[PDB]
Amino acid sequence: MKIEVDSFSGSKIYPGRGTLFVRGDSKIFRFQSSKSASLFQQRKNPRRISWT
Amino acid sequence: SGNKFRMSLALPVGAVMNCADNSGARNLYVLAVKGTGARLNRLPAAAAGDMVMATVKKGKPELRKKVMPAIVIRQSKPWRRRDGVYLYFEDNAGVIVNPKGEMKGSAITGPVAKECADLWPRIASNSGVVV
Amino acid sequence: SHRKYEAPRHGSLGFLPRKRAAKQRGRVKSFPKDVKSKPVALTAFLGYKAGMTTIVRDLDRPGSKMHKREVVEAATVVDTPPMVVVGVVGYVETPRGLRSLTTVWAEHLSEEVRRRFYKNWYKSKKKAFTKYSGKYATDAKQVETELARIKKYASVVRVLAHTQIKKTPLSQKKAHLAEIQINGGSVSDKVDWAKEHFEKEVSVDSVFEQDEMIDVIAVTKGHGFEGVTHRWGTKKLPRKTHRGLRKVACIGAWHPANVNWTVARAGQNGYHHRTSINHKVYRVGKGTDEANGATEFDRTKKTINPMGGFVRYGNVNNDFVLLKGSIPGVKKRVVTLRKSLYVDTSRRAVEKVNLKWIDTASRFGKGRFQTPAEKHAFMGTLKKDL
RNA sequence: AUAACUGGCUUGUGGCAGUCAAGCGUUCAUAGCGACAUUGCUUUUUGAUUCUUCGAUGUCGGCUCUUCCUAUCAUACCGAAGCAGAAUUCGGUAAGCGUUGGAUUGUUCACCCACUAAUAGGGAACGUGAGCUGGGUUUAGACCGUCGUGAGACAGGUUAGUUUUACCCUACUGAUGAAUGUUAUCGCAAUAGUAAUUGAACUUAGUACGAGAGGAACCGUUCAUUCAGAUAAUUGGUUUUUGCGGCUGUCUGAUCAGGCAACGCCGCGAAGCUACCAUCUGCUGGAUUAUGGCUGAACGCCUCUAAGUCAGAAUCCAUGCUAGAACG
RNA sequence: UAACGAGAUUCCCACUGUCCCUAUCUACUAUCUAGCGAAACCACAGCCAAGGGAACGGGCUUGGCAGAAUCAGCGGGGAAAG
RNA sequence: GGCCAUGGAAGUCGGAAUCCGCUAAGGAGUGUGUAACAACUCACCGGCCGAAUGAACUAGCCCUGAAAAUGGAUGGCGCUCA
RNA sequence: AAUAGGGUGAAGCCAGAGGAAACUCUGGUGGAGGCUCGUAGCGGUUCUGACGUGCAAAUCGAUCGUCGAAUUUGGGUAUAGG
Ligand SMILES: [Mg+2]
Ligand SMILES: [Mg+2]
Ligand SMILES: [Mg+2]
Ligand SMILES: [Mg+2]
Ligand SMILES: [Mg+2]
Ligand SMILES: [Mg+2]
Ligand SMILES: [Mg+2]
Ligand SMILES: [Mg+2]
Ligand SMILES: [Mg+2]
Ligand SMILES: [Mg+2]
Ligand SMILES: [Mg+2]
Ligand SMILES: [Mg+2]
Ligand SMILES: [Mg+2]
Ligand SMILES: [Mg+2]
Ligand SMILES: [Mg+2]
Ligand SMILES: [Mg+2]
Ligand SMILES: [Mg+2]
Ligand SMILES: [Mg+2]
Ligand SMILES: [Mg+2]
Ligand SMILES: [Mg+2]
Ligand SMILES: [Mg+2]
Ligand SMILES: [Mg+2]
Ligand SMILES: [Mg+2]
Ligand SMILES: [Mg+2]
Ligand SMILES: [Mg+2]
Ligand SMILES: [Mg+2]
Ligand SMILES: [Mg+2]
Ligand SMILES: [Mg+2]
Ligand SMILES: [Mg+2]
Ligand SMILES: [Mg+2]
Ligand SMILES: [Mg+2]
Ligand SMILES: [Mg+2]
Ligand SMILES: [Mg+2]
Ligand SMILES: [Mg+2]
Ligand SMILES: [Mg+2]
Ligand SMILES: [Mg+2]
Ligand SMILES: [Mg+2]
Ligand SMILES: [Mg+2]
Ligand SMILES: [Mg+2]
Ligand SMILES: [Mg+2]
Ligand SMILES: [Mg+2]
Ligand SMILES: [Mg+2]
Ligand SMILES: [Mg+2]
Ligand SMILES: [Mg+2]
Ligand SMILES: [Mg+2]
Ligand SMILES: [Mg+2]
Ligand SMILES: [Mg+2]
Ligand SMILES: [Mg+2]
Ligand SMILES: [Mg+2]
Ligand SMILES: [Mg+2]
Ligand SMILES: [Mg+2]
Ligand SMILES: [Mg+2]
Ligand SMILES: [Mg+2]
Ligand SMILES: [Mg+2]
Ligand SMILES: [Mg+2]
Ligand SMILES: [Mg+2]
Ligand SMILES: [Mg+2]
Ligand SMILES: [Mg+2]
Ligand SMILES: [Mg+2]
Ligand SMILES: [Mg+2]
Ligand SMILES: [Mg+2]
Ligand SMILES: [Mg+2]
Ligand SMILES: [Mg+2]
Ligand SMILES: [Mg+2]
Ligand SMILES: [Mg+2]
Ligand SMILES: [Mg+2]
Ligand SMILES: [Mg+2]
Ligand SMILES: [Mg+2]
Ligand SMILES: [Mg+2]
Ligand SMILES: [Mg+2]
Ligand SMILES: [Mg+2]
Ligand SMILES: [Mg+2]
Ligand SMILES: [Mg+2]
Ligand SMILES: [Mg+2]
Ligand SMILES: [Mg+2]
Ligand SMILES: [Mg+2]
Ligand SMILES: [Mg+2]
Ligand SMILES: [Mg+2]
Ligand SMILES: [Mg+2]
Ligand SMILES: [Mg+2]
Ligand SMILES: [Mg+2]
Ligand SMILES: [Mg+2]
Ligand SMILES: [Mg+2]
Ligand SMILES: [Mg+2]
Ligand SMILES: [Mg+2]
Ligand SMILES: [Mg+2]
Ligand SMILES: [Mg+2]
Ligand SMILES: [Mg+2]
Ligand SMILES: [Mg+2]
Ligand SMILES: [Mg+2]
Ligand SMILES: [Mg+2]
Ligand SMILES: [Mg+2]
Ligand SMILES: [Mg+2]
Ligand SMILES: [Mg+2]
Ligand SMILES: [Mg+2]
Ligand SMILES: [Mg+2]
Ligand SMILES: [Mg+2]
Ligand SMILES: [Mg+2]
Repeated sequence: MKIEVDSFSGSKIYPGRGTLFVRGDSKIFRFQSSKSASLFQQRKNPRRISWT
Repeated sequence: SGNKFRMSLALPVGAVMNCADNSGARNLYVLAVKGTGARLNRLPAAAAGDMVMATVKKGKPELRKKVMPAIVIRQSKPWRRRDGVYLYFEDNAGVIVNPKGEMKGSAITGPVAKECADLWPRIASNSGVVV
Repeated sequence: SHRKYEAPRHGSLGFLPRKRAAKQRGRVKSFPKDVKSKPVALTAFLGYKAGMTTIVRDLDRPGSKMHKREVVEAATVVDTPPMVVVGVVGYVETPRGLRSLTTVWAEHLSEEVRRRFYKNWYKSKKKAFTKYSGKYATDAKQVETELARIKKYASVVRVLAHTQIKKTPLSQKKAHLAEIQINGGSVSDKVDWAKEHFEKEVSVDSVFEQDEMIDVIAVTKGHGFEGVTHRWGTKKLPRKTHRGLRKVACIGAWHPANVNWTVARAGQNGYHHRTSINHKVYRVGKGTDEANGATEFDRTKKTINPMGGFVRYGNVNNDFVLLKGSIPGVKKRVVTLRKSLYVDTSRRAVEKVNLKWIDTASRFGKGRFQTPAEKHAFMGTLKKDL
């Protein structure tokens, strides 16, 4: 197995937890929860989110 | 030639997906799904790797106004894999094929679901990124 | 006229009436058929549904596309402290069915099982089983006589056992008392086994092994009164329907001039007695093991409990059973685990399970840590830590 | 005392099925058909009649939902062929189990597109309006065409046109409950119900079969359709957790902290609930039908049958599952 | 026939729980209580199957059966009411 | 190995024929078998046992013919030298 | 006696440009209209929504037509059953 890391908050993604997103440019994104996913969908900046 | 697990259906009858091959079509309009049994009021629906009967709504004129087979290669509705991963793509796309599963085009733009590539060797040959 | 189009019926007629269970404790309707050649062993155990978790396991299923590849599977935790044997009942074959002949009890019963026989324990003189305890007066020949009667006349022998509910986090003090049929050996062997186990604890590891297929007896989740749309899965009427749409439009033809028993009607949903079969045993954990959640690949010293405890249950500090998938009942429900009634040789039943990893993140939210040590290592020092 | 629904008699008509066998079928009546005749069945057609209802039984169709029939479209087991294989056709036991998504049309009917194992036909007051809907028909407004001197007519076209009441009895679905000395625990099981369904891929195997072209099946293995029963790990959805944050207007002199905007709006949002939008689970023995047989007379032979007897279907009865007789 | 039209009709883009296929939430009911307290309707009444019968019975005939008192829903029947 | 058809057909693919001779026995052949014969099998006559046998028709009961929708009616139970 | 707030921008008028003339063009100004969006008002399209023993013998909610004139309206007054 392999623990994955959130492409937004950096949270640890354990097997099954969270969602996975494939963008058009084939780049893969991993979100541990809907909140990190939702912020990415709203096109925020993780550099500016105070807890990421 | 394959036995893929059940996936959450993404493309009911009436859905219009993108056409991801260089056959000259830009749309693929779903009018039926291969292997759909009988259930009152239930719409046939397709997942990635499903053969579909489709028409070309937008594309070259000689591809338009005809029923032709197509295979869904990516879907934006999230579905769960046996490894527990919920994944989804940015869009729903398909490619025109034969009844044998041989593409009308020769190249594919964008990613392809591993469910589709594992099930259709002719699309795997012509496919680029496989997720 | 006929229906315009055909469709299968909504719901099963084999689970009627859709009424509340008569008791909250699920009862074993049928026990495994007795084989004399087997050793004397129990056929059931009582536990409490703690909660659900997630595991990772390598699949051994040749011909599958996931063979030798990791799969993520839902699992259920059943808190199962050892049960205490307190009694034995004999049944006789009669032309009218099995009939209980005699019940012999142990000399000493614990307080948690003696509370079973009271509705208002705190206001009582607690007189239960005192004269029976006196039946053991200095020779206990009445007990031996009843046991000899059971040995002589009984064809079915069942033990009476109760849970040790003081070992669970439940605030309920009444134990759950049940009959568990004894299989294997002669009737004399069964009676001797039952007597020698009076007031003794029997663990799950003496009844169930890992990778076994077992059945679950339980009373399902109550939902109260429910309409036809969710009780029976009928089609919702159009949005513009007068007086509402969560109905069955036609509840019968003109003739028969009655409503048929096969028509879906609104009523009470859930809290039904269910027997669910073919649940694989992924783990028989031990309460004394400090590495319940550890596997052969994840050596993290870790209990089976998620972070913050099982939601609305607490911690599983006892022996437990980790079953594949979902089982009937709610959290804190008493669950009856029964052995399988047949021999399954399918690849699913005989597969040997070796777990890779067991999820112990919090079930109370989007937990992202398996251990407080992992949490403090990820986040570092906080203000409250000084 | 009499028409326009249903219902009743009849069955001309409609539909379906037999017999006799001149012919068809390269030969060859009956593999598959079958004229001239003739015997029937059915009441999903239309007639015939006017028995019931005119102090009113709400008259089309669709949606929803249950049940029933078999004259079986598919699925099980078999017999026959002008059955080499594959395919196909006829038949037996069979209604256990399913029989779809759409364009046009108010349609029933129809026709096209497409999937599918199949997209069989019907009944239940032409099931089903105090279940809905109201597109059609069939009040009153209005237009057109034809007819009429006209008022007006049309079984012609068109457009707009109120779909009421259940709290009673029963029935259904669930829920309490007196008395069978009291109270408590664990049970037994009469009776009633019952559940699974279908497809695909790999192997067998490019094998049997076939000149070739083509081309199976059993054991086994992995998935999928339809259905069923749970469950909430995970993911998604939901937010009066008005939990946290943000925003506008105004009010409390400002700040802090707040009030109101008929939950003010926005982002996240646990818990709870929940989704083939999520996961899990859906048992194994016997007796039989058709059918193929053994021995074996009748009838010195023959003969599955007469006595006796073997195997055997998606059938049946059990196992298993639900309720537990509130007078077991 | 430009323009106009809460007029009738067909198609396209956008948008949508109309639908696949449903799920969740809020207030007010419904529900229980104190008080208050009508009406429609009513030959007698109210469990089924077949028969015959004014040819579609709750009652008749022949069978199935049948155990006090009851609560919330429901819309098959009372060829329910109006 | 009858004639003619036939690549071949000799009884057993197909057409005129359907005879004769020996026989008590035998068809220009009732089938299986051959590319074709051959082969065996039958038609009929023998040996054997030895007392009955075959065909057509008539009408009694029973069966097939004989398919519909809630579960159900020789009135019900039930009845088989009734 | 009554009729928020906007949009559009008719004649008439001022200035400039082009042209031989006949005239044309541009920027302003002005504030027309049974014009237009839309309150009050007047009306009553759709949900064939609620209700349908109602709050009501015609109401309630949203949506909607029109809204400076063939406008709305009080009071007085006239016309009376073939
Ligand atoms: Mg439909
Ligand atoms: Mg429909
Ligand atoms: Mg059915
Ligand atoms: Mg697979
Ligand atoms: Mg007590
Ligand atoms: Mg003693
Ligand atoms: Mg215990
Ligand atoms: Mg469900
Ligand atoms: Mg309505
Ligand atoms: Mg949770
Ligand atoms: Mg955590
Ligand atoms: Mg007729
Ligand atoms: Mg006829
Ligand atoms: Mg008729
Ligand atoms: Mg009449
Ligand atoms: Mg009338
Ligand atoms: Mg009347
Ligand atoms: Mg009438
Ligand atoms: Mg009526
Ligand atoms: Mg009508
Ligand atoms: Mg039949
Ligand atoms: Mg059925
Ligand atoms: Mg279909
Ligand atoms: Mg249509
Ligand atoms: Mg249509
Ligand atoms: Mg027609
Ligand atoms: Mg009627
Ligand atoms: Mg009729
Ligand atoms: Mg009708
Ligand atoms: Mg009828
Ligand atoms: Mg009705
Ligand atoms: Mg009505
Ligand atoms: Mg109707
Ligand atoms: Mg109408
Ligand atoms: Mg109408
Ligand atoms: Mg018409
Ligand atoms: Mg009119
Ligand atoms: Mg005229
Ligand atoms: Mg007309
Ligand atoms: Mg005409
Ligand atoms: Mg109108
Ligand atoms: Mg009324
Ligand atoms: Mg009592
Ligand atoms: Mg039973
Ligand atoms: Mg089915
Ligand atoms: Mg070859
Ligand atoms: Mg094998
Ligand atoms: Mg299928
Ligand atoms: Mg289900
Ligand atoms: Mg299901
Ligand atoms: Mg969520
Ligand atoms: Mg949630
Ligand atoms: Mg202050
Ligand atoms: Mg204020
Ligand atoms: Mg299964
Ligand atoms: Mg016999
Ligand atoms: Mg009884
Ligand atoms: Mg009784
Ligand atoms: Mg009884
Ligand atoms: Mg009873
Ligand atoms: Mg009882
Ligand atoms: Mg218009
Ligand atoms: Mg208009
Ligand atoms: Mg038109
Ligand atoms: Mg037109
Ligand atoms: Mg009420
Ligand atoms: Mg009161
Ligand atoms: Mg009354
Ligand atoms: Mg009855
Ligand atoms: Mg009548
Ligand atoms: Mg009756
Ligand atoms: Mg009757
Ligand atoms: Mg009556
Ligand atoms: Mg009488
Ligand atoms: Mg009587
Ligand atoms: Mg009724
Ligand atoms: Mg009434
Ligand atoms: Mg009436
Ligand atoms: Mg016979
Ligand atoms: Mg007969
Ligand atoms: Mg006699
Ligand atoms: Mg104005
Ligand atoms: Mg305009
Ligand atoms: Mg004003
Ligand atoms: Mg107004
Ligand atoms: Mg209305
Ligand atoms: Mg509304
Ligand atoms: Mg009302
Ligand atoms: Mg609204
Ligand atoms: Mg206007
Ligand atoms: Mg105006
Ligand atoms: Mg004016
Ligand atoms: Mg005036
Ligand atoms: Mg005024
Ligand atoms: Mg007059
Ligand atoms: Mg007068
Ligand atoms: Mg007068
Ligand atoms: Mg007059």
